[PDB]
Amino acid sequence: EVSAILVLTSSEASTLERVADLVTAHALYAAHDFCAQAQLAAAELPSRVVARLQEFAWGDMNEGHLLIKGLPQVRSLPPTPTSNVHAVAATTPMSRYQALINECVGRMIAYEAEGHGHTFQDMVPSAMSAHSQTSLGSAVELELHTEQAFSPLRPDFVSLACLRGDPRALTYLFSARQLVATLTTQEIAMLREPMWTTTVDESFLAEGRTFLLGFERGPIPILSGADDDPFIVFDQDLMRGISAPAQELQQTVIRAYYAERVSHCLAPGEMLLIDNRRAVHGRSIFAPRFDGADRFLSRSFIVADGSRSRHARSSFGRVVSARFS
Ligand SMILES: N[C@@H](CCCC[NH3+])C(=O)O
Ligand SMILES: N[C@@H](CCCC[NH3+])C(=O)O
Ligand SMILES: [Cl-]
Ligand SMILES: [Fe+2]
Repeated sequence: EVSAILVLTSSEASTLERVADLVTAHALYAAHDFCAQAQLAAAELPSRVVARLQEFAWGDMNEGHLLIKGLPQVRSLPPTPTSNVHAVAATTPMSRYQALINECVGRMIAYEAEGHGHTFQDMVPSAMSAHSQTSLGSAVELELHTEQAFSPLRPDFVSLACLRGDPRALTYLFSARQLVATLTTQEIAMLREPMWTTTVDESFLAEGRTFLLGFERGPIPILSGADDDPFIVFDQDLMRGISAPAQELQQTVIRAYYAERVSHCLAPGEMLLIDNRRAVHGRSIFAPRFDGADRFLSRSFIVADGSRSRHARSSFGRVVSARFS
């Protein structure tokens, strides 16, 4: 279903593989040096690839996402971890290919409250949180959402590199432009009004953790920005309308999503960039085995402007402190 596709040629993938050798710093323990090295090395990538990523990063009339095919094959992948605490993806050659493409688009960032602030987070099924609304779920559909809908420091892009896929695990994508095309002028206007409260994601909460902005946030609008290139903040599960029409309108958005969403099954060697301002995403049910061969994605986050989170970070740090989310 996915429209915006970048297919790397054999020669382009070989250049990416060679350029990755310029990124030598430890992704977890020297995250800033690692990301700065990727940003500099990204200048050595094929110009056709860099041009595509820069136009996607600018954002104007982009499709809400970019699917990249043809990344070099990951040859000695360790078993899929049964939890996200290990940060296994951050060691692989794919993580350096992911950083190179990411740093073309913008600045990599991590959040202390999400996957322990790991530069790359392991997106693997959990047996305990199989029926939960998190990146580690599987038995239930991961409902429609903006990544960190509750946070003003939410990423500009979500980067997903596939290490192991699952044929039943579909990624759903739905743009703010697809939404607006199905709505009336009145519905678009109400969506632009501050009528919905949000709460902090389950994955962000912890014992003794206090957020400067609280647990409950808003009311905020769902839509914003230009009429022809709208921005979206949505959370199917956690948004609550402040009025009866606002609640009905949240259901209208969900219905438009089920009717118009595009799907894609992430496969090894593929990378998906989601524009977190222009598109919302979801994930179907799948049946993991927890045998070490399950679906395994490497997730990272990108921001255009590192100065917006400077108050929340340490000097030469890539991690936003939990209380600032
Ligand atoms: N972004 C969440 C999943 C969506 C939850 C939406 N309230 C996670 O990584 O766990
Ligand atoms: N359970 C903690 C309090 C932490 C705050 C609630 N998450 C205690 O030892 O009193
Ligand atoms: Cl930010
Ligand atoms: Fe998510």
